[PDB]
Parts: sequence; C-alpha cells; structure tokens
Amino acid sequence: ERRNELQKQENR
Amino acid sequence: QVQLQESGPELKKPGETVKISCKVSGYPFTNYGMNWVKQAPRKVLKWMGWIDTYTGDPTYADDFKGRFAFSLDTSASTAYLQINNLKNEDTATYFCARGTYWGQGTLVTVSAAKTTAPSVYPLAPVCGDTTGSSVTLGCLVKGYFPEPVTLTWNSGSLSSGVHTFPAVLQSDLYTLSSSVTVTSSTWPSQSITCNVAHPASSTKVDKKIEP
Amino acid sequence: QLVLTQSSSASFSLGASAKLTCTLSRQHSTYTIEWYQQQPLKPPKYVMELKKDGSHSTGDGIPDRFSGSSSGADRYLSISNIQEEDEAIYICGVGDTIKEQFVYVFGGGTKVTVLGQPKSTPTLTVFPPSSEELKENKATLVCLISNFSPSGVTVAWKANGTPITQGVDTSNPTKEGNKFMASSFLHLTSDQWRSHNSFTCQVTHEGDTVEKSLSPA
Repeated sequence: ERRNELQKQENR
Repeated sequence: QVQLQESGPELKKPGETVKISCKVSGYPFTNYGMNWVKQAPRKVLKWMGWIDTYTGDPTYADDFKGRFAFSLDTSASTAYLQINNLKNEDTATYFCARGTYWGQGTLVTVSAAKTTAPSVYPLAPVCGDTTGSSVTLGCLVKGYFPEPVTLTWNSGSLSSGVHTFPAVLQSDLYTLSSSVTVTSSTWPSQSITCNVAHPASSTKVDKKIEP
Repeated sequence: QLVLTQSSSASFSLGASAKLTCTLSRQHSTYTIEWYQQQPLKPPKYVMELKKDGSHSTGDGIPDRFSGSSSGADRYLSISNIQEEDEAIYICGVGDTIKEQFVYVFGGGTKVTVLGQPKSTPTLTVFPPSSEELKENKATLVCLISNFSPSGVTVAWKANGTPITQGVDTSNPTKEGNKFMASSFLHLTSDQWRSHNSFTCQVTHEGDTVEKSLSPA
C-alpha cells in the first residue's frame, strides 16, 4: 500500500 | 487538515551539523514516503531523495550522497534530515514533501559570522513640519544577523499605515525599516512605540517615538 | 538523461489565457508530470498531475481556471482568465523507476507575470537621524518609497544640492500587494549631518522625478 506519492506506474 | 510542520530556522558555522524535523498530521504517517527538497537562493527546487516511513530505508539523489541522512520517529510521526560537515553552499530552505503536501520550509544559514541583535532607532518628522491630516512615524532596525527579524507596532494596530520595507545587506549586516501612519492629532497626543523581534538572538527591542 | 525543459519567464494580460510548456526529453515522452506553483513568501503548492493523453487531476485549493493538455513530449499548464494572484513561478516535476529505484527531477521553472496592474507614482517619506543614533556619533537618513507601479525606479541622494554616493545603500523594488515599495539609506557620521544645510532623496519613475528634503535646523 505504502510508496512515494510521486511514484507513477506509467513512469518506468 | 493535512499538515507537515517543520522546525524553525537554523544558524550554523561551517563544519557543524544540523538536524531538521518534519511533524506530519492529518493522515497515516507510514502510508506515504517523505521526500526532501532543497531550494537554494537561486530558488530552483532540487530533489534530495526520499525515505520509506515504515522501514526507514532512504534513497539519496546523486548530489546528496555522503553528508545527508534521513531518519524517522514513526511513533511521533516525525521525519528528520541531518546534514553533516556543513558548507556555505548548504545555505538553502529545506522542505519535506509528501508530494501533494509540503512543509513550510526550514531556513538553514551556514555562516562563520556571529548572531548580532539589531540596533533600533525611532523615526519622527523634522523641525518645520505640519503633516496636516496624518503623521508618519517609523522604526529603523540596523545591524542584525541573520535575517529573521519581525516587527509589530501596537500603538494604533494592524495596517493603520504599517509598511514593512524589506532588508538590504550592507557590509557585514542587515538593515530594515517599518513605518506607521496615524492622524496628526493622535501623535504626540496618544503615545506611540514599536516592538522589534530578532528570533536568532532571542531579543525584543521597544522604542517610544518622541518629537 | 531525465530532463524537463521550461521557459525562464512569460507575461500575460489580466483575463487572458496562459499556456506554459514543460518538455520531456526524447525518451520518457509518454511520462506523467506534476505541476507546482510557487508564490514569493510561500512553500511550493501542488497544482496537478498531467498524463501523456492530456488527462489531468488538480490538487486541493486549485481553482477551475487551472487545466492541463499534452501533445507528444510537451506538457501544458493552461491558466484560463488569469488573475493577478496567479503571479508565481510554475515548476514541473517528473519521477522515474529503474530496477525498483525511484528518482524524481524538477524543471528550472517559469516565472509568470500578470500585467494590467494600474500605474502609480511613488510616495516618498524621508526621516532624519534620531538624537539616539547621533549620540553614537553616527547618522542614518531613511528614504521610504511606496505605492508605485511598475517597479522601475532610480534612487538618488543630494546633500547641499550636490550628489552623495558615499554611504548610500538602496534596496531592490519589492512587491507589496498590488504595487511596489523600496528603501534607501544614507549613512553619514554625526556633524557630517550637522555641517550641511539640508538633504534630498530623489526618486525617478517613468521619467517623472519626485523628491523630499530634511533640514538640520
């Protein structure tokens, strides 16, 4: 559940 | 309701070490990681890295390896940033950011120069003066360091004519001025004084304006 | 390299529509960016998330006049019916993950100026050195300039009608509400103040000159 809010799955 | 409250300004000499806190309220602390951002006087925001608020696993940006350390106090919903072996270039405002929420910032000033309490002088009108309807009075705040000074006038109150003119750094120290405009029959009738507060030197100066 | 490109500055008239550009590098052109707004005495504020298809989602406290759009590697912040409160530096940000390794990057930012603010002549207030400061055998003369627009000024000192440059420190014009203010100080010794018949602070704004004087009498 927890992660960096700035982390977007589409940006890999 | 969501708020990230950071510790106050810090004045350190080079080679010293500073510890900045970021108190999280309004959401579950361990749900989101905490980012740290640097904004040097240039004002360009710079990502320093982030920390997992459960594990305490930090990730540092390329420019922030070695001297920078992120830590937690999960129980207290507090994130910390520690900068070791300080340098002049570390003079910047430091932010903790969830991403969509940001802290107010913490100004870190790296200087070998001592904290100086300001000299406060009253500013009143000249010899041949009849201000007609309204009279203007000021307070000169000279030779202080660093720049966190805050002035309050409480003889009239609020924005009666209270103008706070930003500081200028001549030679070693900073200088500021703040004025107040009141009715010509309120001064020198009803007493007027000003309160100067320099938090870095923990002082408060007060000057009564006389003609 | 994960690089974002923006303009250094831009100006718009009040009520117009501002389109700001944030450009993703050749690779990463399908990446989602974030927009932040930064006003002078405030921390940055999240504006929105903007995906490759123009899809956007704004933050809390963000008015309806803020919207996004995208082309290829270009991400646009559209501000409709731009207000004077929308004067700020707009910064974009982008994240990237490699092998479970998160990295975030900010752009250089775009300073946004909103025009149509009413032109106003400066008000000069000159104070002589206090009796207290003169006991330290020092003398600071204060020139307080206020209520002016646009920012562009020239501050000049005069003693006995003769220009004084020694001991003059002038501030830059700083925004204070819908106008500007600035200050200038003239540091002389005591008796240097008392050996001159009057002192003048001149301010030139839009070719017009405004001046005030002090009398050691």
